[PDB]
Amino acid sequence: NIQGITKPAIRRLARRGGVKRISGLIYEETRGVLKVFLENVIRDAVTYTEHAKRKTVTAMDVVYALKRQGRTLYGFGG
Amino acid sequence: DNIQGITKPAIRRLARRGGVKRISGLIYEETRGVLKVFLENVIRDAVTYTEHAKRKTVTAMDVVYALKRQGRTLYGFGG
Amino acid sequence: ESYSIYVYKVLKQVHPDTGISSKAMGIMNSFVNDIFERIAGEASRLAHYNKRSTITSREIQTAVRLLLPGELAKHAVSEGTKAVTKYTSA
Amino acid sequence: ESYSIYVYKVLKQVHPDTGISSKAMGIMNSFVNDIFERIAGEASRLAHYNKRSTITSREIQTAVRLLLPGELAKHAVSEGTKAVTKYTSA
Amino acid sequence: KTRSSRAGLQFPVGRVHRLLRKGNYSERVGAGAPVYLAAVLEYLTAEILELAGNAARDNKKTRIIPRHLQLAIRNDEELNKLLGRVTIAQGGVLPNIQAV
Amino acid sequence: TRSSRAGLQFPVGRVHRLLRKGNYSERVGAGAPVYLAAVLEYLTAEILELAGNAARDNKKTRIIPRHLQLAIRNDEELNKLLGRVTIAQGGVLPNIQ
Amino acid sequence: GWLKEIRKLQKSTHLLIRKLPFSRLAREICVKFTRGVDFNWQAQALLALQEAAEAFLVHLFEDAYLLTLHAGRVTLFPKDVQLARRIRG
Amino acid sequence: LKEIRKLQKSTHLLIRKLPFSRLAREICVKFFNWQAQALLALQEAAEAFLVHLFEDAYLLTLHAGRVTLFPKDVQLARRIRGL
DNA sequence: AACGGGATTTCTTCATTTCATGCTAGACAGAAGAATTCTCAGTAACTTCTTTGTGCTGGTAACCAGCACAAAGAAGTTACTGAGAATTCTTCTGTCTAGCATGAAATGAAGAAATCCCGTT
DNA sequence: AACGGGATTTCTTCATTTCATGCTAGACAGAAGAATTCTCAGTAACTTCTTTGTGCTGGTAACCAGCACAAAGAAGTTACTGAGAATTCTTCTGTCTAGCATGAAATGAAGAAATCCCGTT
Repeated sequence: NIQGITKPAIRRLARRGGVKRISGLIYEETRGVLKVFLENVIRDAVTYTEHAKRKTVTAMDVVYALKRQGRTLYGFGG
Repeated sequence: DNIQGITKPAIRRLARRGGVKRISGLIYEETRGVLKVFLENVIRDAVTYTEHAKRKTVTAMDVVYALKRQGRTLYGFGG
Repeated sequence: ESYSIYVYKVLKQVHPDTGISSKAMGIMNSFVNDIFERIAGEASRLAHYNKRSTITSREIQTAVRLLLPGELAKHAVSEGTKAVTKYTSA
Repeated sequence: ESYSIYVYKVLKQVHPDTGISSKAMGIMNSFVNDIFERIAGEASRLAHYNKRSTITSREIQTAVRLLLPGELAKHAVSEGTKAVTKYTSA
Repeated sequence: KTRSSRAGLQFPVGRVHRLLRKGNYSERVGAGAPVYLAAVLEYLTAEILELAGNAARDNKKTRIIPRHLQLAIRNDEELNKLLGRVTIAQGGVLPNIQAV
Repeated sequence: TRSSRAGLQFPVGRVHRLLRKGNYSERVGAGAPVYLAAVLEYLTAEILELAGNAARDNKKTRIIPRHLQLAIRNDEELNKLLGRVTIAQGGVLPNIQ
Repeated sequence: GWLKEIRKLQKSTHLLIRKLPFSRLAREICVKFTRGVDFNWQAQALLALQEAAEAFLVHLFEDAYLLTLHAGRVTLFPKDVQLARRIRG
Repeated sequence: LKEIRKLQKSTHLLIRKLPFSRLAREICVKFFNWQAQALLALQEAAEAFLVHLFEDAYLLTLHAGRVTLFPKDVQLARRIRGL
């Protein structure tokens, strides 16, 4: 499932940031990382959602959660 | 020029204690450099506080709130 | 509800010949609350350190003073300590 | 008035033999405080987000889950979960 | 008779005031705090839309989209500071590269 | 005391106030300040538990800030929590990469 | 594709990681923190997730590619995208 | 590499006080009276800054292989922290 | 090893909880709205997944070119007290100066489709 | 440059805000005891100094062991597009609870004294 992220995908990213030669393992050092992230981010954003006793996570359910990791996402205020 | 109150031997202690071995040459100014954008940055956010309640006496707590506002909590000074 | 409509009129103020989208509206709208939340906060953290149980126009001032940087700060002051006056005397 | 009368009470509870320097007592209280806040903090905020003016124990619990890491969470919650009932059934 | 046009402001003095008593940031709010604050947000709100609108013109465009707010921010000494850990959506990035 | 019913040691009483006085709300539940008092006690007894083992570990019978600094950086779960903190007079983890 | 494509995407503004493979990905990592349940994800709440996740890998890449160019190289390595994830906190 | 295991084992604030004390009131006078206590807090936090600063910065020196610090480092370091 | 400065302990008056009893409010419990989000089906439409081919990037071992650690015999100037000298936090008082409280009337701001209209196809 | 499907505008309402005054109250400006913050001076005296050298480390090539970008290909995977069901957030309406008030004592606590003792000298 993790292989959901292709090669040029992770690359494009790695490219946007200004990277020339994208090494080997890198491709999995992203599936790896992006995994730690969506984790700490979804577990947070889900606890808030189980508080309001909801079966649907809310846009705001996530944002509040980034706002805990130290990332203030903007464009979504419900 | 009181930015020289910190010295080659002193900067080497912090450098050394930080797991640093063979220090470089200019790291004896770099220090004298950042320590001045830290203290400077921490002073302002901390002076305004003293300047808010009113007085000419900056308490460790005018500071500590400055360090939290900083994103760097400090322990052992409260009340 | 939200600041959207206000974020619009003002937009027209400092820029008439210009428009906006909706996502870029979402951000504005996400911007306002983001600064509100910081100012009223650190101003709330302010009226607290000094036992005062009320937020003055002075709290919000020394509060902005502490949240907005060098040049941004100065102008939010003159738009404030000049918004209290034209509110009081008139 | 500070918690150093309670921090110490717990100190010699777990190591009734050991003492503590008044300088660690500064860390102690500074800490307890830094913790009281962060939890009651994101609780004010949690009762706030889900449109209410009440802070149940239920809040000061999802408030902890969200602040205390790993097993420091799955233990402090059953330390409250346990300390609240024993209260009700006073 | 609006408290906002009385303070010469566009942004709601009224709303903010209330928004200031609910989140319980205190027990009592000045009569000037919720007219000073609301005026600071107007500036900032007009402060970005100022630039973000410009870049829009520099980008040969007369429509504020998320991308324009991105450059308005990342191309201003003050803003970037303020908006440290912020992440604009559909933002994109500054076209900066560097070789060996 | 109320900490008696809850069977704590940390002021269920004090917190309640310190909790309605901070304006964290305008209406405070009755289980809340009781709960927080227990959660505070745990964490505080918690860290001491380590501060004081490594205190007898490091051959010393009195707790100094240094010991608090060690229980911290030596608890996978505590260092995470106490990320943005720094103890007054506490050296560091003797570590040469 | 070097100095030529590493200036097309900066100019771009959209997503880079396909929507659905990611969508699927969130719902699963969602399956853990719930005792093993389903959970509706606001189609809205999903994009948000990514928007940030992206700018997190990008910035986290460039914030590291300055670590590669330090050891005098031009090839990012799993050596770099872990030094910073230890030089941030 | 002698003192390494001497100071790691200690806690005494390395930089003297007085030098520092003026260094502060100076960036202060740019805007009083300082409880002698508060000058420690603006100290303990000060050195605590530098310490974890080189440390975090040396990994930047031991990544390019190097073993000798360089300002080249306390600028890539302070750069990945956003400070 | 040993005694010097920091607790540990025990005592006292003092502020802060606490239980009484209403008094509002706040949570609540199903009944169903109005949402939108899961569900599959089912196609269309790229975008992925190769499989060499190999340019040249990262090494790794050499050499050259210096930069940095090292006591040392000193005296600069940082500690540490001590006693002030007195500048100023802080606590009080008593009365100002003022935001809180309604009870509703009215003006404002959020919403529901519809002609125009700007980047994008 | 020809269009796709968002902004931009009107046009009507349910609320939210502004009103009007009467009040409890947080607040503030004039007194003042005194903790300290600043300092001067000392006898201590630790530290930072200044330096001549050579050791151990960094700066460049050299010559190269493989890695990663470029394709021309092969055909499975992303898009959504609905639409039904419905899986569910969301409201609603006042009983049943539940927590806020206001006090009057009644204790749990902060703050000095003094013996009692750990771990820098």
